[PDB]
Amino acid sequence: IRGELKNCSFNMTTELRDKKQKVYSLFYRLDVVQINSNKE
Amino acid sequence: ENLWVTVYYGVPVWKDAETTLFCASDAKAYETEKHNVWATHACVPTDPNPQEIHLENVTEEFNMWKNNMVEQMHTDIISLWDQSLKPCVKLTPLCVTLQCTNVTNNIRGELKNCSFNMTTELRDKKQKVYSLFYRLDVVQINSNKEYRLINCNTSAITQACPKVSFEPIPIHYCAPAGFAILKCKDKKFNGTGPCPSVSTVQCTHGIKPVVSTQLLLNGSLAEEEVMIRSENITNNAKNILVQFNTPVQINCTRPNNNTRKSIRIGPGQAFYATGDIIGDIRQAHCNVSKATWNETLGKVVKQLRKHFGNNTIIRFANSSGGDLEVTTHSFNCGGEFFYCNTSGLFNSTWISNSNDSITLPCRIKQIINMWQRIGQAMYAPPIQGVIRCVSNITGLILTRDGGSTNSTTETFRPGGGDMRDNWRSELYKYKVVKIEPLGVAPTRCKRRVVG
Amino acid sequence: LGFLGAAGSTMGAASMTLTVQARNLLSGIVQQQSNLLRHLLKLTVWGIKQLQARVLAVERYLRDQQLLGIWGCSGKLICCTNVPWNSSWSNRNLSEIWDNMTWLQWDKEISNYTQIIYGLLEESQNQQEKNEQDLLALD
Ligand SMILES: *[C@@H]1O[C@H](CO)[C@@H](O[C@@H]2O[C@H](CO)[C@@H](O[C@@H]3O[C@H](CO[C@H]4O[C@H](CO[C@H]5O[C@H](CO)[C@@H](O)[C@H](O)[C@@H]5O)[C@@H](O)[C@H](O[C@H]5O[C@H](CO)[C@@H](O)[C@H](O)[C@@H]5O)[C@@H]4O)[C@@H](O)[C@H](O[C@H]4O[C@H](CO)[C@@H](O)[C@H](O)[C@@H]4O)[C@@H]3O)[C@H](O)[C@H]2NC(C)=O)[C@H](O)[C@H]1NC(C)=O
Ligand SMILES: *[C@@H]1O[C@H](CO)[C@@H](O[C@@H]2O[C@H](CO)[C@@H](O[C@@H]3O[C@H](CO[C@H]4O[C@H](CO[C@H]5O[C@H](CO)[C@@H](O)[C@H](O)[C@@H]5O)[C@@H](O)[C@H](O[C@H]5O[C@H](CO[C@H]6O[C@H](CO)[C@@H](O)[C@H](O)[C@@H]6O)[C@@H](O)[C@H](O)[C@@H]5O)[C@@H]4O)[C@@H](O)[C@H](O)[C@@H]3O)[C@H](O)[C@H]2NC(C)=O)[C@H](O)[C@H]1NC(C)=O
Ligand SMILES: *[C@@H]1O[C@H](CO)[C@@H](O[C@@H]2O[C@H](CO)[C@@H](O[C@@H]3O[C@H](CO[C@H]4O[C@H](CO[C@H]5O[C@H](CO)[C@@H](O)[C@H](O)[C@@H]5O)[C@@H](O)[C@H](O)[C@@H]4O)[C@@H](O)[C@H](O[C@H]4O[C@H](CO)[C@@H](O)[C@H](O)[C@@H]4O)[C@@H]3O)[C@H](O)[C@H]2NC(C)=O)[C@H](O)[C@H]1NC(C)=O
Ligand SMILES: *[C@@H]1O[C@H](CO)[C@@H](O[C@@H]2O[C@H](CO)[C@@H](O[C@@H]3O[C@H](CO[C@H]4O[C@H](CO)[C@@H](O)[C@H](O)[C@@H]4O)[C@@H](O)[C@H](O[C@H]4O[C@H](CO)[C@@H](O)[C@H](O)[C@@H]4O)[C@@H]3O)[C@H](O)[C@H]2NC(C)=O)[C@H](O)[C@H]1NC(C)=O
Ligand SMILES: *[C@@H]1O[C@H](CO)[C@@H](O[C@@H]2O[C@H](CO)[C@@H](O[C@@H]3O[C@H](CO[C@H]4O[C@H](CO[C@H]5O[C@H](CO)[C@@H](O)[C@H](O)[C@@H]5O)[C@@H](O)[C@H](O)[C@@H]4O)[C@@H](O)[C@H](O)[C@@H]3O)[C@H](O)[C@H]2NC(C)=O)[C@H](O)[C@H]1NC(C)=O
Ligand SMILES: *[C@@H]1O[C@H](CO)[C@@H](O[C@@H]2O[C@H](CO)[C@@H](O[C@@H]3O[C@H](CO[C@H]4O[C@H](CO[C@H]5O[C@H](CO)[C@@H](O)[C@H](O)[C@@H]5O)[C@@H](O)[C@H](O)[C@@H]4O)[C@@H](O)[C@H](O)[C@@H]3O)[C@H](O)[C@H]2NC(C)=O)[C@H](O)[C@H]1NC(C)=O
Ligand SMILES: *[C@@H]1O[C@H](CO)[C@@H](O[C@@H]2O[C@H](CO)[C@@H](O[C@@H]3O[C@H](CO[C@H]4O[C@H](CO[C@H]5O[C@H](CO)[C@@H](O)[C@H](O)[C@@H]5O)[C@@H](O)[C@H](O)[C@@H]4O)[C@@H](O)[C@H](O)[C@@H]3O)[C@H](O)[C@H]2NC(C)=O)[C@H](O)[C@H]1NC(C)=O
Ligand SMILES: *[C@@H]1O[C@H](CO)[C@@H](O[C@@H]2O[C@H](CO)[C@@H](O[C@@H]3O[C@H](CO)[C@@H](O)[C@H](O[C@H]4O[C@H](CO)[C@@H](O)[C@H](O)[C@@H]4O)[C@@H]3O)[C@H](O)[C@H]2NC(C)=O)[C@H](O)[C@H]1NC(C)=O
Ligand SMILES: *[C@@H]1O[C@H](CO)[C@@H](O[C@@H]2O[C@H](CO)[C@@H](O[C@@H]3O[C@H](CO[C@H]4O[C@H](CO)[C@@H](O)[C@H](O)[C@@H]4O)[C@@H](O)[C@H](O)[C@@H]3O)[C@H](O)[C@H]2NC(C)=O)[C@H](O)[C@H]1NC(C)=O
Ligand SMILES: *[C@@H]1O[C@H](CO)[C@@H](O[C@@H]2O[C@H](CO)[C@@H](O[C@@H]3O[C@H](CO)[C@@H](O)[C@H](O)[C@@H]3O)[C@H](O)[C@H]2NC(C)=O)[C@H](O)[C@H]1NC(C)=O
Ligand SMILES: *[C@@H]1O[C@H](CO)[C@@H](O)[C@H](O)[C@H]1NC(C)=O
Repeated sequence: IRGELKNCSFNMTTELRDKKQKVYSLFYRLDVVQINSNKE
Repeated sequence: ENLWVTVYYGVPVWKDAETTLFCASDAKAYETEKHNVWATHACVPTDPNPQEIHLENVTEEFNMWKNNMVEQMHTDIISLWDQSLKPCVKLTPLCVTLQCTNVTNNIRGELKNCSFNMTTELRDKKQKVYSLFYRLDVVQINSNKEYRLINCNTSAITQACPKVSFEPIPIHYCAPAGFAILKCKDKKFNGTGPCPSVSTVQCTHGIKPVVSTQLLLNGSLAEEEVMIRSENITNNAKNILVQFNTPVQINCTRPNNNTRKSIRIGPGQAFYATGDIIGDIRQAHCNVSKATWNETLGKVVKQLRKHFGNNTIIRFANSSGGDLEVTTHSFNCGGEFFYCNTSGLFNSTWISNSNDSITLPCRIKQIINMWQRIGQAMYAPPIQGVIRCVSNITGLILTRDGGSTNSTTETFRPGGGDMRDNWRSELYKYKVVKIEPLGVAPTRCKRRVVG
Repeated sequence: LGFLGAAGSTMGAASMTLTVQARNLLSGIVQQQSNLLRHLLKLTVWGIKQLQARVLAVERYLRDQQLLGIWGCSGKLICCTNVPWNSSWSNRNLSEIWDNMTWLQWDKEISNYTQIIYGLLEESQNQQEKNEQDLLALD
């Protein structure tokens, strides 16, 4: 601006329990659902 | 001649086959201290009487490299080790950023004082406590140094149980009904071949699962001069087992006075950290009678003479390539795992026909996953108090001289690359067979005519 | 004597003893009635190897003992049969085998057609012989 997968960013534990890491991942529809501007 | 067939039940004949064997040992740990990692809480008790028969006239052929009792041994120990760690405290919370410092350079430094942040009994709150760790078990990340456990990068971690003995005790392998184990009673037994003196003992001798590297401990030795066994001599590549006739005594001891610091990480679970050391820092060591060692190393080159280019030059070098934990004489002792520098024993070379005692430097590791097992590693808690081991050294492991195409000389450096060969040093003489009691033979004999 | 004590001696000697092998075939001191007697999970690796070894113990004993029952030889240790010996099996003579081959060697000499002998064995001694009552059981 054809859309059935979504580019997901989220916050996830790493190797060390202390630190965290943010990485992207793609997921198919219906495997994920909204909660309640920026979709969640 | 009207020869008739006749049946015979109980005929002494057997064919080479390998079935499942089982454990046997008498009164060992029992009440005072039990929970052995190998004998479990119960093994089938061994009979006080051992049955050995000197099979006459028989010349059965043995094979110690194609024998499956050593492979049954290997997969049993692995499954036995993992069963003795599965129900214990997992140390997943131990993966945090570690800020560590040296100790008393006094501006000598091989351990580090680690401060780090760790969960407590209540999940909500956190706690900061110190702990000491050996070198190499931790590594830096990128003014104030920052460290991380070497295993948190790779696989998970689980603490060894606090009251578990890692001491090797004799485990007996014995056959199932209709089976028998054949013993090579021939003293000289070059590699493997037809053994003239066979016995059909129901149960092997006392076999100790001595987890050792490069050099074997508490093993069996035949009476003749040191034996040399290779699956194939001259295939420079295949490793070499060595049986002595008289074992050398090597004693090892860790002078560090470790204090026990138990810190809970949640409920019931308690991590056993190295406390604060008492006394001046002393490196761990191994003593070898230099007098006793010089002759044992000599008898081998005499036996090796008739197997490698007759009279020529035989040298001994330090391990040669490889990783730090497989090229040193690794082993367990009292619960802490030693890694001793063997370069001091394989440096001399002799050819053409109160007392001083060699000592070996040793470092200690608390993080281990043995048998090249990348599945899950374990943390050995520090043993509170004094450490001293005193075990005979009975076997050896050697390797290549590269690929010298013919030429001038041969060198053999140690390389305990695999663990299953350690038990092959104890199982060279055994092999199990399947009894077939059904035999048919002709004789001029027939039963009643009508019936 | 002893278990397999005559394994290397001539076939005539193994014919003479034989029980010592047959006796120590099913039960063993090694099994020793299991249990520790004198942690509370017996799922250990040892219990798996033992029980699977106690099974193949009687599984191999009963597989061979079932053969003795279908030949009319169940009650005894050595029984004669009504199957004539076929010369294609061995050309050697009466005293030539029992005094010169030893059993260990003999099992390798018949292992080719050993199963064929077993087939003929069920027939002449128990398929016909146990049937022969038809005429003689009552007239
Ligand atoms: C190759 O083989 C060799 C030889 O077997 C082997 O080396 C042995 O290794 C094992 C461990 O793997 C050693 O066993 C350990 O010994 C620890 C230290 O104590 C030892 O010596 C004690 C000396 O006692 C005498 O003197 C005292 C006073 O000093 C006196 O009271 C006694 O009466 C006696 O005269 C000895 O007593 C002790 O063991 C017995 O007796 C004590 C009580 O006296 C009893 O508590 C023990 O249970 C046992 O019945 C022992 O021999 C010992 O600490 C350790 O663990 C035990 O104690 C700790 C301490 O807290 C407990 O937490 C734990 O629960 C245990 O109870 C263990 O017993 C053994 O000594 C080595 N060699 C010898 C001499 O046999 C090699 O390891 C093998 N190769 C390899 C692969 O390593
Ligand atoms: C691995 O790492 C771990 C890391 O934790 C190591 O464990 C740590 O080991 C260190 C060793 O130094 C311990 O430090 C000790 O702290 C205790 C408790 O703190 C009280 O005393 C402090 C005194 O000041 C220190 O530093 C000055 C600097 O010159 C020295 O002169 C002095 O001797 C001390 O070492 C106080 O600051 C503190 O404050 C409150 O009380 C004071 C009481 O009066 C003290 O200070 C006045 C001056 O104000 C002095 O005149 C008087 O003599 C006295 O010293 C008060 O004045 C102040 O206003 C406050 O009210 C505490 O009272 C000290 O007693 C020890 O001397 C030492 O410094 C760490 O505590 C310890 N870690 C933990 C868990 O706490 C571990 O050792 C290492 N591995 C090894 C090798 O074991
Ligand atoms: C590695 O480190 C550890 C930890 O320090 C060492 O373990 C201790 O080492 C010391 C020295 O080698 C040993 O010797 C002495 O033990 C004496 C007995 O204490 C025990 O029993 C006491 C019973 O009553 C005794 O003490 C009271 C006073 O409280 C007296 O009135 C009475 O007559 C008895 O003598 C218990 O109360 C006590 O808890 C112990 O269980 C100690 O009294 C003695 O203390 C002296 O030295 C101390 C430093 O070690 C010092 O702090 C004191 O002020 C005092 O000067 C000393 O401890 C211990 O037996 C030993 N065990 C323990 C558990 O402490 C270990 O030895 C070391 N390895 C090496 C290389 O030695
Ligand atoms: C390093 O090597 C040295 C030298 O071998 C060892 O010192 C020997 O240690 C061994 C065992 O640790 C001792 O060996 C044996 O002691 C027996 C004890 O007597 C009887 O009772 C016990 C317990 O019931 C039985 O197990 C045993 O069979 C006996 O009935 C002796 O009797 C043994 O001697 C003779 O008979 C046995 C019976 O089969 C034979 O197997 C022997 O070969 C032998 O003919 C035997 O001596 C021994 O006493 C110690 N000294 C010597 C000089 O050998 C170190 O212990 C060893 N260290 C390690 C851990 O490897
Ligand atoms: C991953 O985990 C994080 C932390 O737990 C979750 O929280 C969000 O993380 C993002 C970053 O990915 C935060 O957004 C960033 O905020 C930066 C600074 O925040 C502070 O100031 C904000 C206002 O911005 C002013 O100041 C900054 C200073 O750099 C200036 O650059 C601006 O121009 C403004 O003047 C405040 O709103 C905030 O509270 C702080 O005070 C900012 O610099 C970055 O540009 C970016 O906006 C975000 O604030 C975190 N919290 C929230 C509300 O989500 C995160 O959700 C987890 N995973 C996800 C879903 O991303
Ligand atoms: C353990 O878990 C903690 C928390 O998750 C990890 O984070 C560090 O924790 C340490 C304490 O061990 C923090 O250091 C301390 O900070 C105190 C106050 O911090 C605030 O002010 C700082 C600046 O100091 C000024 O104000 C203080 C107020 O007391 C005055 O005393 C000073 O003189 C200064 O005027 C700021 O930098 C900070 O952001 C706060 O606003 C301070 O009083 C103590 O002396 C001490 O410095 C540390 O800040 C935490 N964060 C960081 C950056 O590491 C910790 O890493 C985990 N484990 C480890 C590795 O220790
Ligand atoms: C039970 O009865 C079976 C038959 O049903 C017997 O089976 C025989 O087993 C032997 C040994 O395992 C077989 O020997 C073969 O050895 C091969 C290597 O050398 C062979 O060939 C050489 C040259 O071959 C020429 O001539 C032969 C003659 O037969 C021809 O077959 C070839 O085609 C060529 O023209 C010979 O010089 C040499 O002696 C060998 O024969 C190897 O490659 C084979 O895999 C095999 O092992 C033999 O072939 C089997 N039977 C037949 C007839 O083929 C068994 O031994 C009997 N057991 C007892 C103990 O009674
Ligand atoms: C293989 O073995 C040979 C010996 O068979 C060995 O060669 C010897 O090495 C040692 C140690 O490096 C040498 O000893 C040194 O000699 C020099 C003078 O040449 C001295 O200055 C040294 O003294 C210092 O270090 C000592 C400890 O090493 C301290 O005790 C002392 O106070 C000094 O600080 C030391 O004495 C020795 O000269 C050679 N040669 C012989 C014939 O002994 C070789 O190194 C071994 N190789 C390996 C890799 O094992
Ligand atoms: C343990 O002792 C065993 C008993 O001696 C060893 O077994 C012997 O192993 C050798 C090699 O595997 C067997 O065969 C040998 O072959 C060589 C090669 O012969 C050919 O080349 C020579 C010249 O190089 C030529 O002269 C010949 O004509 C051939 O062309 C022969 O030289 C030997 O004489 C021999 O035949 C043996 O047969 C075998 N002996 C037996 C039957 O037991 C065993 O290798 C030793 N080592 C181990 C680890 O077990
Ligand atoms: C291993 O450490 C032990 C001590 O814990 C050392 O053992 C001792 O070795 C000396 C060597 O001279 C022995 O001395 C003599 O022993 C004989 C008997 O063999 C005795 O008749 C003499 O009177 C004298 O004591 C000492 O006995 C021995 N101690 C024991 C009980 O074994 C050992 O030497 C160390 N290993 C090495 C590498 O030397
Ligand atoms: C033995 O039996 C085989 C197979 O039926 C046959 O070929 C052979 O001629 C027989 N020999 C004799 C005469 O017993």
